[PDB]
Amino acid sequence: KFVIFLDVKHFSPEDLTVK
Repeated sequence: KFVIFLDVKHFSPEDLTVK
């Protein structure tokens, strides 16, 4: 939630970020 657009790197298995 809150924010999930600001991402880095070109390879991150994480996508279910919600905290």
